[PDB]
Amino acid sequence: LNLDSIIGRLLEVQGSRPGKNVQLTENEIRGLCLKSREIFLSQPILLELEAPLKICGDIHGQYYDLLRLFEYGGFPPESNYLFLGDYVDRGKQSLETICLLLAYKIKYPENFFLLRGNHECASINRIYGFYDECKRRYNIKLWKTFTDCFNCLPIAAIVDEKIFCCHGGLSPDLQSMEQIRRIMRPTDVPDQGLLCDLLWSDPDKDVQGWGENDRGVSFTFGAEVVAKFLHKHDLDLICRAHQVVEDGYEFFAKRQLVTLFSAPNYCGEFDNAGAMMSVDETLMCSFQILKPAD
Amino acid sequence: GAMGRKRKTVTWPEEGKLREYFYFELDETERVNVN
Ligand SMILES: [Cl-]
Ligand SMILES: [Mn+2]
Ligand SMILES: [Mn+2]
Repeated sequence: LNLDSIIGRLLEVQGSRPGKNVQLTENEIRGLCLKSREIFLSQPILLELEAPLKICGDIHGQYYDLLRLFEYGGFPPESNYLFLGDYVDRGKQSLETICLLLAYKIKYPENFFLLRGNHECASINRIYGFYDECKRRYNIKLWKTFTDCFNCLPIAAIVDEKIFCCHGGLSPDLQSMEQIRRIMRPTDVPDQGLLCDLLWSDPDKDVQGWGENDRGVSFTFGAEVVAKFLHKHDLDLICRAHQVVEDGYEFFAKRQLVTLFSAPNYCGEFDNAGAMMSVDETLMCSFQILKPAD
Repeated sequence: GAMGRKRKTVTWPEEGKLREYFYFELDETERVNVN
């Protein structure tokens, strides 16, 4: 599989105005899916990672923003990356987005990591754009191929035993990290349970303990839940994504949780900045924020 | 007695170095919601 050629073609369109598509061949993409799938399974479902690295929230097919992020953060392998999920749906270029991410996973498997978000699920991306994009630009068979790949993505990450990372947030069923490790891949995302929550839950300032979620799926959780969780597991910080926030990042429960969202001007419907979080060797954390020049 | 393991701690920089900004030219047709 010619990974360098795939990557070269994907990066080739940087600086284009208007933004072009990159149309890989069907077999190139199937290759990306199949080879990345093997790597996902050969690595733990709960990743254990070391700083320094850069952490990104939702992309949702905003491919040129992804290139912007890499341009400023440093293209692999110049920097290590952990993405929190939601690569596809809503945006114009889900295909270029997921392909570049899978390509980097295969090229730098020890320095580049992808978590599963709730949109890396067939029941979800059938509805929110990715299915249509595949059907329009390739075929439905390719969509199913991605699905098999997504079903093997890891679910959570812990950076140097101190930063717990996942797409959505906490679960009332989460008592031990071992429960996460025990989850078998490939798997779909169920309508309920630990896996659901990790991909779907939200922090909420006005709830005490666990509340119902307006998404109609999973739960909300409050500041005390966060405190007890960090204390119980000897962690300092929860890093999650999943909700668009105005500054690209947002603190919760003092600075015990942060929400990251990396797609600026999200799907043309929001005036949010996009942010990534840089974690240095010592776990000093800071934000690199993408916003309009105006 | 037996020495303790090295531990890292999450910290944040002084308040002027927490955020660094980079800019893009906003094209209003670049981002859409396909749904
Ligand atoms: Cl609470
Ligand atoms: Mn999302
Ligand atoms: Mn999400």
